[PDB]
Amino acid sequence: AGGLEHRQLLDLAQKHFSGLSGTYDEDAVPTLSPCRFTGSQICHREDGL
Amino acid sequence: GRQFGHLTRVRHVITYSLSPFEQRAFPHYFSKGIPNVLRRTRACILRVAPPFVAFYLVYTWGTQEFEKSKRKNPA
Repeated sequence: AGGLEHRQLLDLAQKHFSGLSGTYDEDAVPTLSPCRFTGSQICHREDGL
Repeated sequence: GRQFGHLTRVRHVITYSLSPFEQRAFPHYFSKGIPNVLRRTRACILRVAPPFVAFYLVYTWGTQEFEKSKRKNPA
């Protein structure tokens, strides 16, 4: 973001990022599992504060 | 009357609690509860029981004796 043409950013991308692995592993693609929310409570009692 | 925030001093103690809609109200009621009743009974039976056993024997003897004394004996 700033004073720059989108063209030059794409050129620099193909110039300095083409050397990057775009081929994932056979079955090692990470997938985010949903995270269980839990109604709960945590109380760190510290009266010195 | 005392109030919360003025009771006592506590430091470095963490408490983890779970919501009541997230857990069972009767978790392992018989699978865990019956063993605990037997543990507590054993721990206190010798303090509570012998007095009332002593009462039961004095109760029955006094009633038996009172019954026999009211029956007459040949002269």
